[PDB]
Amino acid sequence: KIELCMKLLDEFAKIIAINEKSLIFSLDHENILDWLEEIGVLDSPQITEKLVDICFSIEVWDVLTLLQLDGPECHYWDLQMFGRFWKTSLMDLLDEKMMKKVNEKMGSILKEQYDKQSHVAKATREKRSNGKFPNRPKVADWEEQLLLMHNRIAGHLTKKKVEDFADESTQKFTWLLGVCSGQMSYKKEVAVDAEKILSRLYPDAEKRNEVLYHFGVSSILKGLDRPLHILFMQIYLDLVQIDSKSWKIDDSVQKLSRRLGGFNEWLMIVDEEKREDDGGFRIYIVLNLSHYFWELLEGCKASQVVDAHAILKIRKFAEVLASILDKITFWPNPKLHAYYYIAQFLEPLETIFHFPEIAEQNRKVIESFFKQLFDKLLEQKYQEGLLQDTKLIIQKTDKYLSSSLNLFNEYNTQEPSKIYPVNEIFSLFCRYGSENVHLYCLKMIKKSLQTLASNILEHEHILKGEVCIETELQKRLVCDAVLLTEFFGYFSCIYAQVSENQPSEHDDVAKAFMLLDSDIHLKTKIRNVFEHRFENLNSNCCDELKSALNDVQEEFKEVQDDLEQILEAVDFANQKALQVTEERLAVLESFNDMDDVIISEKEKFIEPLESGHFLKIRELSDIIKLDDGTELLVLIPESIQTCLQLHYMDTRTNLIQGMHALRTETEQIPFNARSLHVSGNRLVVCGQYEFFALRFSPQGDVIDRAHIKLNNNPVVRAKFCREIESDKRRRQLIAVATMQYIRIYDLTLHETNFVEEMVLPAGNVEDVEIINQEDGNVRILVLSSSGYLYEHNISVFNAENNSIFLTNVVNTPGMDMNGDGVSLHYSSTFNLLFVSLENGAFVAQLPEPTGNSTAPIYDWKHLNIKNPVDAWKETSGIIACLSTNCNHQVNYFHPTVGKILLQKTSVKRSIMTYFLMTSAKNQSVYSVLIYPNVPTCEIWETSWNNVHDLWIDDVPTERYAVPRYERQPILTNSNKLVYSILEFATLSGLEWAGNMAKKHLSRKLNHPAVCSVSTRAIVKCHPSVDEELFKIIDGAYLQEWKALIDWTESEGFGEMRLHHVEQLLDRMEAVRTRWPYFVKSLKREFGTVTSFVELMRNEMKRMPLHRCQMMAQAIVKIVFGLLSNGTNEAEQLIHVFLNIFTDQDTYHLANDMRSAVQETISRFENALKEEKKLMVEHENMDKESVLRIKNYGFSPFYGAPRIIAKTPESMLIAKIAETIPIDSEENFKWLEQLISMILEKLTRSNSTVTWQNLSDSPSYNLSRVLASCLAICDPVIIRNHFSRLIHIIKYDVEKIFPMSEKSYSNYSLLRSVELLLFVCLEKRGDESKENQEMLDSIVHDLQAVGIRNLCLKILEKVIPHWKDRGPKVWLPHVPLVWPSTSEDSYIIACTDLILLIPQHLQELDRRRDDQWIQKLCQLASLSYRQCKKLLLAMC
Repeated sequence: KIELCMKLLDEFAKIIAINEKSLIFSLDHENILDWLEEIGVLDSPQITEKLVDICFSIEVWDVLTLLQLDGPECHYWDLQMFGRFWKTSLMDLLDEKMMKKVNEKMGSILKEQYDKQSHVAKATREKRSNGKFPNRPKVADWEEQLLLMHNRIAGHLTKKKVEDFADESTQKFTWLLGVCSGQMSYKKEVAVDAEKILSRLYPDAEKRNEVLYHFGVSSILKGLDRPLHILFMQIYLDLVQIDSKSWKIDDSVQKLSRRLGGFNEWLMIVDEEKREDDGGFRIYIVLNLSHYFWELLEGCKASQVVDAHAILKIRKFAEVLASILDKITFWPNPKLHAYYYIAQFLEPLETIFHFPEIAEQNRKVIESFFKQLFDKLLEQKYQEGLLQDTKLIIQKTDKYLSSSLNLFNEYNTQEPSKIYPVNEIFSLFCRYGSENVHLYCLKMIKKSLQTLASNILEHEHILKGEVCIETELQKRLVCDAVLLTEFFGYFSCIYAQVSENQPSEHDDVAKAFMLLDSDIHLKTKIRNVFEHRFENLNSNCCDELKSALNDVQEEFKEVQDDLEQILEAVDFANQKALQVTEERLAVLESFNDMDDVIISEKEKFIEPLESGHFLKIRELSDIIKLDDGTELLVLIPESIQTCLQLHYMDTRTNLIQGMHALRTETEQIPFNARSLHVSGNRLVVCGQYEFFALRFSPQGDVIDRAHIKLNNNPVVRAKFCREIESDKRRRQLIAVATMQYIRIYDLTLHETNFVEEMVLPAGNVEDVEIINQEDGNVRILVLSSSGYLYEHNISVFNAENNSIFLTNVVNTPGMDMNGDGVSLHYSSTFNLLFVSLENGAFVAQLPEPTGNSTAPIYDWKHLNIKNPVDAWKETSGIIACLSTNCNHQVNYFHPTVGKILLQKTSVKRSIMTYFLMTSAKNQSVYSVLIYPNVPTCEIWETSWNNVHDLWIDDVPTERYAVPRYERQPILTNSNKLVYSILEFATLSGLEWAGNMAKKHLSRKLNHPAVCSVSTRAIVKCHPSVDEELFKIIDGAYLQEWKALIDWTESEGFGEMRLHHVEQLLDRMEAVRTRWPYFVKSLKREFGTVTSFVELMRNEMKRMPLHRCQMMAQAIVKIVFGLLSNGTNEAEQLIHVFLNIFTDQDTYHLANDMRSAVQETISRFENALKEEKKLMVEHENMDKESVLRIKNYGFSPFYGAPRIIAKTPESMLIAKIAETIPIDSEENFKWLEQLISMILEKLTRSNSTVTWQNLSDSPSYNLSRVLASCLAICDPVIIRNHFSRLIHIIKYDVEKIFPMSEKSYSNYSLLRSVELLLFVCLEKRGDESKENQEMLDSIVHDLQAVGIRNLCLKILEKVIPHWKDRGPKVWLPHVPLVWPSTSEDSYIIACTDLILLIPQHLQELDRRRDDQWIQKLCQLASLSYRQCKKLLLAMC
């Protein structure tokens, strides 16, 4: 019968715990203790357990009643622990703010559960409840019975005096502890009885309160095992923080763990069941407490005075953490983000190691902790769980299919930012690990290297960038590569910590010959790729470490073939990434037939990035690119409409930081601006009736302006024309639309005159598109009001007001349905035309032109869109447009092979404006939306997981802080792996490292770090500096130069090629230390030096006109060096160097090269003037302290002198370049040849080439370079060459004036004479005897020849023309910052020369003709300052 009562009371407890009505309540259960007395089983000890179970169930029922919740939607233990959470003395210690917080949170979750429920029980609850929390709802009748019998239970709970409750491991003891402190349902009599029995159990009060507190926290902890958990976590942290203020300095770790709950026993439960399905609550608690104490510690670090209490707190928590460290390793869930929390373990170790005493007393624990931590990295289940994780996603782009192996998004805001932070874990190992940890790690790496390499090579076909990553097995590849990389890096770091050799000779060679790019930029500390610090290593026990390292090195001999194979695969991937021509051709050709094209809206290729606060017609903002990578944003302000806002932003180091730091400027505009358009580098502002045009400089400063004022016909649209780099004739065509007509303005012909005007027959314009064909003809398509599309093409260009009736109509889209036309767009990259009408949109491929009389046939495809769309923008492969009937949605188009990806996005706010932009790091496409309110801007980006960058013409770059800042390509994971392999090889096996480094030397296919380690490896391989080392290096450089031929325009990447040529030009300098070897390499590669100079000349033309100065300087420097050092092709080399000036394809560049020479000569002086001073200081010094280089290359032309101090690296250089006595004089025979052939070129040049500007003529530049060269020769040389030049002049006057072929040659020679006199003038300061003798000889020669008479004859013919006939159009290129005809300019130039010559003759001749003064005064009256100064000097 006893078992029957056990079952009855158990069923009673279960049924009440679920709040379910049963017939038992109708009985008089208040005297249930009477019932048991009827049978007589009240003496049964086994029934009291079920009685206290009944009491517990009634308690949780009471908690449910107070909560006003009802229903068994929460487990029994949750509510039970929530009951123990109440007004019990555990919350006598809590403060008001946390009380408000917890009340608010439980109210919010209760309200959420409430609105989760249906209506009927909602009405029942609302009727039942008289108030919200914490007021108890209304009291019914049956709860009174339940409570009354609950309190009456106390009668059976006598159970003798103390002996029943002496057993601590009983349920009745837990109940007794619960009633003693604060259980609400129990009345005060029961509470005082419970307090009395506890006093009998524990006479003292200290242990009483200790066990009460421990029970409370252990209950709050044990309740968190079987899923409001976040709130309970938070209040646990709050209770711990409160209690931490009462910890004594002499407390034991066991007592402190007791105060925290059952902490030591809670974390020591290592069982499979506990690990399975746990939410990692233990590590959450440990990390939260550790992070709070770490924030406290780091806050106390910066203070000036140490706070004893805070230090005591941190110390006690550190002791606890040290005691428990060896247990927390087991808990991280392999199927969760185990590695993230493994990395997050950094703070507890930091605060443990802040105190050296704790770390010293706990050494074995720390070592075992780190050993298991490392063992976790190679465990199979952990790796499989990480692979199966849904947050591990590998980036996939269009060029690099998956070869980049990128797994980190810097702009992802989710909690697991770094799912696989192996580097942070290894850095922690390096920072705090001891010697034994390093030994274990080295052994494990040695064992695992071969398997890791084989697993990598299993997926070589996917490391080569041929296919993408699909399955979860293939992701293993990434989990290998990173791991392998880190292993090697770790090895290298430990080597640098334990071995001290520093040979200093390889560094000496690399510094002397400047083979390293960073050293070149320094001479014209560094941070390594892997940086780990060691703080717990002892140097007295190094030897065994060395042994381990040696073992690892031997392992490298067994795995080198696989490493070479993966290096080959990665190089193949890098080379393949830059070949995009065929993909683009296929994409463009795929649109030829409209029968095989679809529109897909299933792919989301644009995703939001971030909303920030940085700053009808919606074309109010646009962007312009600058040369140095900075960006200029132009926009129309709202407050003032008579100004234009310009913002300079620097987003090549970070987008967010770059947009934060803005440079604001205001440009005043005459009128209010309605619309804004930008093409390339110029912009058009559309006002009410007039419009404005601006053109900017490459530095971002405004250069050119043009204000144009034009029934009713206001301005509708206006846009520039697409410019072509191939078109030398740069026409600034702009099309302006008005409701009746289209006008075309050409800012290179006339500002107030339009080339053409076309008026619509019976319609209204809505949009106009202008297209610049390659032939030169310009196509224009205009969208009428009815929807008709009219196409015209222009072939002849004249600034004549012509009017045309538009009568060419193409097959209109949507036959017999077309609404009112809305917009037109033309994508030049894809050769596509978008037409947006009222009823929908259409796309077509622009067909080849046929004529001005017929009409072409268009094939149209519907874009699966109906609403009208107006504002269009285009960037790298990406088209965007703004729908007009709605103020929230944007549409994005991306054409792929035979399809057009479409995405329609909507934003919750009304949009003001937007603009597209290609990232300054060249890795994604951004779209910035500008709003009026406080969140001023939002930024969207191309989706990270699948980036569509087929049409981006650069590789990702960054401004890395090597503060020094350098533009370097992004270091992918594959290249990091390659660099790690190479560095480990240079450390371990030198022959293999040298053999492999010779393959990775091209700078256009490899990261700078890879090239640097390859050069270091090659240097180390050759210990004796010979011709072979420089032969290898300069062969790589010269092949890089030679490869420029194949990199034509259709090959794609344009900006990368430009920066690549700049890099080559910067690297050219270092050759000056090995000149004979470089000459030999040049001869063996190109055959002849003239071929190399021809290649440089060919590359000069392709460069933009405002950047060609650097390579002109390079050509001048190399030619001068070759001539100075002596070559057997001097004649042909000078021949081509001069032919550059006068050739049909290069004469426009003459003005550049002259300036280049005028720089080089100056640099030459900066050499010579230096060397002379060294001759002085060395006069009273030992002869064995300086050296003179006899084969200096072009070192003087670079400003470096030929006299260098005697140092070991100088000895290295002199061993190669040879030396001569320091006091040796100079030789200028090469200059003699240069001048002689320049003079011959001037004389034999073909004349009668008319010019509008004489300062840009080739012959003027040749004369100027002759003068600059003669300014440094020996005085006897000047005398000889000037005397030779003088006698070539023919002084016949009728034979040289008007137009004769000899006339222009004579003019050129006379100009040369004037320039040489100008040069000779400044030498009057020199007081040398030879200088005076040469000056007097030249003056006497000029007097004897008698050119002043010739000046009179020329002036006598010049003046009559001045008496007879004598008294803002944009340039094709951006301007850097009377007369009427060719004859008039020729006469002006003749006057200038023929007046300048006698003035210089008079000035130089420091030892009154009537005709002279008469002609001078007369011509002065006709004209000016030259005449006045000439008469003034005559007087």
